[PDB]
Amino acid sequence: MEINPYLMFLNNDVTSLISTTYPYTGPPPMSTKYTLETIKRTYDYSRTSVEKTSKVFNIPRRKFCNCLEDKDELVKPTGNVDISSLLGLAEMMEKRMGEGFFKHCVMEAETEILKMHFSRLTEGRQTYDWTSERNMPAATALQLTVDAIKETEGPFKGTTMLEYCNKMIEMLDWKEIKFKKVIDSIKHDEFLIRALTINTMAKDGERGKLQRRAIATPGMIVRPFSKIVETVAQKICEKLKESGLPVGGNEKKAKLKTTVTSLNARMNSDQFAVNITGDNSKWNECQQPEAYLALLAYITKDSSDLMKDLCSVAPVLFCNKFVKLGQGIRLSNKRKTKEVIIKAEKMGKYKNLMREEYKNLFEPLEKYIQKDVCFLPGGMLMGMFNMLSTVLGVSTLCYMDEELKAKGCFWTGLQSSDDFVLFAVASNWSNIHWTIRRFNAVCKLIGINMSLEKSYGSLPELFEFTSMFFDGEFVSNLAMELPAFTTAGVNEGVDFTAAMSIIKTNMINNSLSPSTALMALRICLQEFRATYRVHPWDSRVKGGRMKIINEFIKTIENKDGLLIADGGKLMNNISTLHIPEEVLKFEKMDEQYRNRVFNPKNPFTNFDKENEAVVSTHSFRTRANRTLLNTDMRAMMAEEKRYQMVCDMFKSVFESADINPPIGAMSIGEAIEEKLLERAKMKRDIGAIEDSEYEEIKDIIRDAKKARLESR
Amino acid sequence: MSLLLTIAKEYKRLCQDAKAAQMMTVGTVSNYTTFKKWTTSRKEKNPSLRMRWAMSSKFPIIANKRMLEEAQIPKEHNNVALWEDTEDVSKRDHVLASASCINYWNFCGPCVNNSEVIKEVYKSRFGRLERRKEIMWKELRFTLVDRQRRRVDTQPVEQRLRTGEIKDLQMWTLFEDEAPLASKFILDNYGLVKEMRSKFANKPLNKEVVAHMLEKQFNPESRFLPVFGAIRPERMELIHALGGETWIQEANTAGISNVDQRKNDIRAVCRKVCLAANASIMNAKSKLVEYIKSTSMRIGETERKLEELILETDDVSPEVTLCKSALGGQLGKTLSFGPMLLKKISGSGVKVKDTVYIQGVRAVQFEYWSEQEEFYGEYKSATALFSRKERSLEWITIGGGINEDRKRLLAMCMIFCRDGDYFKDAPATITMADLSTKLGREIPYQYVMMNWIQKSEDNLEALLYSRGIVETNPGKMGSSMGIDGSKRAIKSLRAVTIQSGKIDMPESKEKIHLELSDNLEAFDSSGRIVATILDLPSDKKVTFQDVSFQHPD
Amino acid sequence: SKTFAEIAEAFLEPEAVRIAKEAVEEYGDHERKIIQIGIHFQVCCMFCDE
Amino acid sequence: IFSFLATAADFLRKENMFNEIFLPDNEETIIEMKKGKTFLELRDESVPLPFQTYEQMKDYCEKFKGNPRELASKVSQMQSNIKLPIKHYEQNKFRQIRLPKGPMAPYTHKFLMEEAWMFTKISDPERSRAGEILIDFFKKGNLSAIRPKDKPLQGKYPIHYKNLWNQIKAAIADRTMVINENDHSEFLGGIGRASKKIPEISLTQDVITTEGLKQSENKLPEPRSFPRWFNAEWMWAIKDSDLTGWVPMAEYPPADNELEDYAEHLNKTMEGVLQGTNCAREMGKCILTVGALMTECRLFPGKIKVVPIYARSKERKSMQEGLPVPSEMDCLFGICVKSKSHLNKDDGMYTIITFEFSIREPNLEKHQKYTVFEAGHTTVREVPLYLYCRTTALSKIKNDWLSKARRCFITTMDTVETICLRESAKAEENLVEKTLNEKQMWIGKKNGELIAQPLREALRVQLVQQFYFCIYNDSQLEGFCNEQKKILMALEGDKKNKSSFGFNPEGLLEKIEECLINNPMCLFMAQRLNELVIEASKRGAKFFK
Amino acid sequence: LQGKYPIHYKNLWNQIKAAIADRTMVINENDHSEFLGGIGRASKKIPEISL
RNA sequence: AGUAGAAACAAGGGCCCUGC
Repeated sequence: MEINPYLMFLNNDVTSLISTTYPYTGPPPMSTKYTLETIKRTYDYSRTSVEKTSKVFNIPRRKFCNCLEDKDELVKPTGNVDISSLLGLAEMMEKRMGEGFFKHCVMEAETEILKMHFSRLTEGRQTYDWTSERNMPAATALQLTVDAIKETEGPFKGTTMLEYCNKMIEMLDWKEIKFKKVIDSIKHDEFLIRALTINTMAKDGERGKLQRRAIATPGMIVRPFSKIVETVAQKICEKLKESGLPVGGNEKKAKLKTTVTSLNARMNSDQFAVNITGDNSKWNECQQPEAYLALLAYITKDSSDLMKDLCSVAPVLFCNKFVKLGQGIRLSNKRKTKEVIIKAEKMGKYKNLMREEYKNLFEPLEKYIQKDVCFLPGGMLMGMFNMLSTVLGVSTLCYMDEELKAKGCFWTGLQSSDDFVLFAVASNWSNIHWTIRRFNAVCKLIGINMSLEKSYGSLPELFEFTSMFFDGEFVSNLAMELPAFTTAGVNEGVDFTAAMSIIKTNMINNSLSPSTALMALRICLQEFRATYRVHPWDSRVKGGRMKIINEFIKTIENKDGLLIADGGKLMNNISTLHIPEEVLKFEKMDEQYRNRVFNPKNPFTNFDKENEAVVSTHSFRTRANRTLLNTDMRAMMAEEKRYQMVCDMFKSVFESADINPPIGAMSIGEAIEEKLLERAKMKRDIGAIEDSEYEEIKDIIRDAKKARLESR
Repeated sequence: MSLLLTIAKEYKRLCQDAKAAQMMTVGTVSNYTTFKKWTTSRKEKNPSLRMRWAMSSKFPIIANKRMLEEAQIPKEHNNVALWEDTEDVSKRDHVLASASCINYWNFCGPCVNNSEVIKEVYKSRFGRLERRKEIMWKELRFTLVDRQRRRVDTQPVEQRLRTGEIKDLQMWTLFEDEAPLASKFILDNYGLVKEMRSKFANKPLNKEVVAHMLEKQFNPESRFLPVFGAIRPERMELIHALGGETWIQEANTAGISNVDQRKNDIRAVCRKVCLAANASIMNAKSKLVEYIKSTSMRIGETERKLEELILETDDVSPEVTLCKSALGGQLGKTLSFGPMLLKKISGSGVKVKDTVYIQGVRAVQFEYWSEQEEFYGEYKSATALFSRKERSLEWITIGGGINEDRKRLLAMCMIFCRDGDYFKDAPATITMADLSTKLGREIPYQYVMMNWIQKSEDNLEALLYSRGIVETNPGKMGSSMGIDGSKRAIKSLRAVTIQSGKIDMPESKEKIHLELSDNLEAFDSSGRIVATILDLPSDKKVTFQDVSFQHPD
Repeated sequence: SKTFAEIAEAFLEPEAVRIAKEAVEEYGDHERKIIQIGIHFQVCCMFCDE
Repeated sequence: IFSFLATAADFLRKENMFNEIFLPDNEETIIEMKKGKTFLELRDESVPLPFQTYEQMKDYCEKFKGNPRELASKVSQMQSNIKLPIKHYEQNKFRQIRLPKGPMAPYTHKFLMEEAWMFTKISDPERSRAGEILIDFFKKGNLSAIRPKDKPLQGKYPIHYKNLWNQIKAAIADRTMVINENDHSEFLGGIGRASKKIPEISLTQDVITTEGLKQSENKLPEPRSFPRWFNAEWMWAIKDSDLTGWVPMAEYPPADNELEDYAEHLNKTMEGVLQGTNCAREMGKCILTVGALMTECRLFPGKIKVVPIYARSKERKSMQEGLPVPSEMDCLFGICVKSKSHLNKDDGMYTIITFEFSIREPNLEKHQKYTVFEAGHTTVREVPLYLYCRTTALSKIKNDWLSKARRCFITTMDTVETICLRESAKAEENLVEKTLNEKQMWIGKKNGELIAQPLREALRVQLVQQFYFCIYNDSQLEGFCNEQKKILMALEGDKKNKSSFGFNPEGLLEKIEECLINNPMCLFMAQRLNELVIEASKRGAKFFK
Repeated sequence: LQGKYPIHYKNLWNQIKAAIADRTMVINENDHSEFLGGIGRASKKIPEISL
């Protein structure tokens, strides 16, 4: 016999089985050629050749906004924008939502930008440090930038976001910047270029669209302005109904379902609808920051004179960005025995020993190039502006005209970033075709393209949107979320409850069936036992833990009360997935065991902080890596150790520093001293302290105060 | 004691340094928070991979050193290692150890005197367990389920508070010496603080853990979920084991957690004071605020002020709305027209004037909105999605489950939109006496028709007839509605569609500051009325338990 | 949150909020000044004390 | 007053609003972005084309008024110079997919599946580790009877493989599973064949001209053809294996309501059906062997070790008659060897080497990479024995994912239970046993006719599909499975009379066929997709032959 | 101190005080009494003819 | 040798250290 699994698609639907296709049971698969190709495609899509010269950097500046030329093969992408059309679309969207709409949104945003503290820049994905020129986490990058400010001119007294932004602005006009290193200083031009730089990271954690194989990482002099723009963009996007970017899960499904009911109820007897599943292409390579600058200028037109100046920064900084070529080419001989390695700044030197492909791809981008960076004056990169792009995209789905109504035609739909669904309505196929072409035209006037291979259409109820297939029902693929049924990777206390919670939410939302949930529960339990090298008592496994387990097991009298990490069996099921095991077993442990486990003085317990779990001896922390032991990253560990010493002392005196954030008018030294003297009296009055000890303490403290105030 | 002296010596050594002195001198204390981030920052991409690859080592865990010596935890108990003298790179005051060491502690380690305090630290989860044990399951059955999506609460919680009222409560119960000035919430809720304090005092505890758990004990976890059947926190907490799209695990869970009883008590009290204050003619505003602040009520064990519960609840009812409005409490954007509930999805408009003749010629002004708007609407067990256009009910879809509810929902929508000729030429039955002014207070023609419908069923039948009736076209036989509320017929009403399957309640995490008039009708930055006193029941007698109306009236 | 008026309403009487709000509207100043005025106004009020 | 001000100050400090911004003095009432000198110089330079200073652009945007007519004119103009094609599939049908051309795609999985032979013994709980089982099997004497000869049936470098096998036996005999670094092991483990670095600062033109140092010429893979041995593997991995319990599983918790009884019952039936197949023993083999290799790689890097390829199972349960309580079994399929897995960083590579036992001679097309030897004889009567040998690699990621190969069960159970509950709900009755014993599913074709069998027996096809997805996953399979949904959506639209259409279908087919290269699973599934649309064309339109 | 269904008994006591206060000895809600009386036996019934 | 994909691995730092 010959086997063919696809044959099951004849006598069955396809959505109710589409999850079977996803190969998510195996590992997903893991430069400069890529970045150079991206730079090239960006310069090409701008279908123009006009150029100016920047008096600042003295580099040719391709201007791609309102300069369309080369109007052939528009089916292919185009990255030129007609600001007039853009503003027309924005005005129609405002008219739909009512007046005073954009003003209200910028007001809500400004209400937050002002009170925000400048330490919320520590939270977020990696950033590109501009001193060592490498990717540090966001916390460390912020620390280093602040340290540079302080060592150059004076300590940063600021405490809010606006003050940090003003300091950044000023730093673009200094003339010599200092910073620490194994205390180098630099000039203005070099630092300017080093600030506008942008780097790339190959994380692309989610599989999703295989096209995503990189992500951007701007510096720390560009982070606060980007946050400002994104805050206003979010405040706008949440209000619209034709957008699905901020929402998640049941929300976007409910949106689609109400949309379909509304559509079927509106259209008359002589009209029929059609749906389309679209996937725009080259999304981050056609979005232009100049159009964003014009649009943000139109939005913040009636608001305060402060927002008009803040929102306009991130656009110009992205209008003048430099990109980073990574790791350069590699040279080698025939046998491949030897091998020379070369970097970006040098590829301009050995440009004759490279493949003809690199030469055709590199020499054209040789004038835009500077030392190991390229001056990309437009385009975009992944992840930079998602909500703003969704707003710009949703402005189209709102279009309406006299011609569309003279024929009784109208479209709607729903868009998240570069992924949309369209619902066209008309009375005849000649007009369905005409409407679809009209939509495509209005989208081309502002750089929103459409992929002709990945896009398809059909009669009303069959479409897809972000891996969610829709028909009369909704097929929760349930393979999209399969990888999550694995030990999270925190500690023993947590992982089992975390896994049970994931199974529960799936049963509620994605319609995972009962028996499947039981199977997933058993599989996760086995994987947990395998990870932490532990097994039941009744089993015969040998090894480190099982040794002491079997040794002391005799002291127990009710094994039903043991924990899984101690050779315990499973007592949990579908109807008790919302209950941690420590709670489900507490009434049966042995007082001896129970008290030795839930003891607060453990050399192991650490708190993590969502964290719906119980804390006990099993809540440990793993060792810290040691590769750095060899790397000469120790000078930086020094300053970290200093901050840690200060903080742990302050907390030693005040126990609620972590729970309740401190406030007050004292500095830290003042508060510490005052509290120590107060506690000394409080004890010496009644508690076990002598006048000799009290006087010694007071003398120590006064000397410490003298030293603190004397150093400077 | 000696520890205090050690802390003093540590502070001195630290001040001897130069940078530490500058950082402990500049700015206020808030900097602590900032410094807490610049240190110990390190993450990992795939913690699962690194857990299976880290636990495969010899000494993968860290642990305290002095705590192990004091506990006399040996090394190499039975030829199996437990730890070794070293220094983790980050802490520098911790020592590597192995997982087996944890088991050693749990089996032959130091024991605390008692640990029943745990049941209090984790009251919410032992509460889940206890409520579960008192459920009586039933057979399991298979069928399709009508799951509507909506926002609900999943955590049964007594005395739901705000966040500012917890951050302080976490201090007077745990860190009292470091407590701030007494806030109003404390001085008022004294017994509550005393209660939480009696349990966690003179006990061996880790306090960070206890503080986090208190935040969890006072949080109604609000979620946007698909839902079926009654809506009660006791069910929503275990919805996963009651039904899916194709099955139902029958079980009776009616007598547990007593939540909605408190809410219905609160609404009864609110209706009482609203009507009382309405009895006035010139001070209903100040009268109402005074009646509110002059009242109290019992919740479980504690005594709470009414004005404090009203600013904590989320009952979108035409009574709670008025009170929350008098007290300057912000609220959600949900409308209310009589018994039904409403929520706007899109559209706009503005007021416009029109007139109608009651009997013969008697001009009476009534307003309407001049634009198109789209609305979700909710009556008992029936949902609808409709649209109005310039004094007309353009279209409507329904997803209810009863004929009576379908007819009533359709009728109240027609009234809400001023659709029909009756708004063009009122019926003979109504007169100037029934018009308005029980005692002088006028009544817009809308609520006039409303009560005219609620009076007799035949008025409702006539109003539905006001809607065009036609012959059921082919194919549409299933999606059609007669006058009785039947899913199909030969002749059905005009521009109406039925369906099985409720409509998804819209959602918006928005808040609005409204106000009200001397007639107790709230407005929202527009001529639209979100609440009033004509949309609530006429009257009824009730015996309130554990209430205090310490006010003369 | 979501507006300075809502913030100020946390520790002021809603009446003083409405007063300071009408005032800032009269002068047309940045509405982040709802707070100072309400505070100032309330002090003056509680200084009268009947 | 002082009390009120104290409360207010606490509130503000808590909200971070106790600053000059919100509580200014008379003077500091003008907060503004400090527009510097360089930034202004840039902003007036980043402007769109028609404008030349930010002031002009701001005045044009702040006063912009809507002119719907010019907008409609530009929209229509753009709508005319585009000419977007619209193609109803019924009129423009889909050609077939064109697989590449060349030799056949050979076996690629690390372990053998159909040709694998195993030595079995009974398991005693005391000796349970791998390094021990490998010795117990060595004492009984069969593992030592093996002795290949210098003449291989096929392959290359036979001398190295022979010496390495002798060293493996020697190391096992010394009770220390380690191997020394000699010329043979060094050559097979690729020990010293990592490139040597040459800094450029020390480089010159004479050096280049001395030894050509051109840029490395990446040699992308070359194509292959449809594998004809894949269908055989699929049919062999569907049958029982004479034993069971190959894949370890946890216990069932208690139950309190009918729901949990239902859950336990269905889970027991399905697991009992699947635990007996051959696909299951291959999963168990992968689980345990990769677990062993992962531990070794963690503890003993920089040291060549010896790891067995084994599995544990339990002989089936006859009736109460005869010897009750069937016993357990340790099975051994071959030997494996690692080589200095210094996984300093993820995605790295540590070569390993595989010596396996078989009783079926090879084929040049399929077993291309192997180097087979004639070993000797083994019983069943006497039958020859062969020794398949090769070299390959793994990494942290493949280790982690292969060890977690029990996900296939979750997916398979999901599909089956969904079908059963959907059929049971439409009738409001337990049609689960009926739906498993009666509802028939097409499996394949034989003698030009279709074949069908109950759901209870069709589970095995889906299980094997999921296991193969776990094994052969790569970027090629990724792209293919990503591009076939467009075709299935077209098919469903065809089944339901929804007049589908598309904008450029030829481009879709090109994208699909771009990712078909030398991957047995992709090639197999492409041939089967062509056959699906062919078989359905007898019942639907939109597909060309 | 020792018991099986504390929540039902407690809520039912509250309902009793409520009934007595209202001068009517009846208890309207039937959730706790129903449970505590039906814990012994309560179930469906299938006709023999439909078997 | 081998792996993998559109670039990387086939140890890396100072005889000793290590595996995000």
